[PDB]
Amino acid sequence: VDMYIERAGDITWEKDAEVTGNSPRLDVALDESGDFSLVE
Amino acid sequence: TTDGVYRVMTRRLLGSTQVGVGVMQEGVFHTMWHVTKGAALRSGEGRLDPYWGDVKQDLVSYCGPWKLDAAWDGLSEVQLLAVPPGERAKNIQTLPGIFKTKDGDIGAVALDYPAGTSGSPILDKCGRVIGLYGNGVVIKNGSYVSAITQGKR
Amino acid sequence: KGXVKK
Repeated sequence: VDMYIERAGDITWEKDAEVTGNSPRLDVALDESGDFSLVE
Repeated sequence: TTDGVYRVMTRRLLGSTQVGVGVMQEGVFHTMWHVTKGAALRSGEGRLDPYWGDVKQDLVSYCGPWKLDAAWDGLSEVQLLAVPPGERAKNIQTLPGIFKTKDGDIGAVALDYPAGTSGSPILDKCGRVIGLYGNGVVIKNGSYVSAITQGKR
Repeated sequence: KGXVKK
């Protein structure tokens, strides 16, 4: 398994970018393996 | 190997698959633990070995310690600089929500991209990397929400 | 998530 990296761009903020997505407020737990889950 | 955003690719005997994305800053490569699981990375001719990682934070750094320390201000819109497999980098702006946990609140972005976009940087208005995309949850309707995952410098 | 977490 050859894992390798390749450059994809410069890190910059884009003026007048498209805006999408809501702003959810979620109760969550994080386990020791790094998995987030919803608190029922 | 200069500063910038990079695809993390794998290949065997045939074509290549994009398994993630990461950030080169101050000579250190930053991605999510689940992208590489600590495997060495080829960069042109050289080998980058993992230097630090944390499975619970889901982060890994190569060549040196974690360098990214900008923090979401808890108020402003952010941009995901998504680098999806097979597509050029693109910016998506959003107002984060919040993962409320027993250990405090974490900004979270309700943006859904393929698995190999994991590690794409999330930016503040100055272009600083306030975290990486791709460790998150699905809600009842199936929609995906990612933490803004930031390490400690 | 293309998968449910990552």
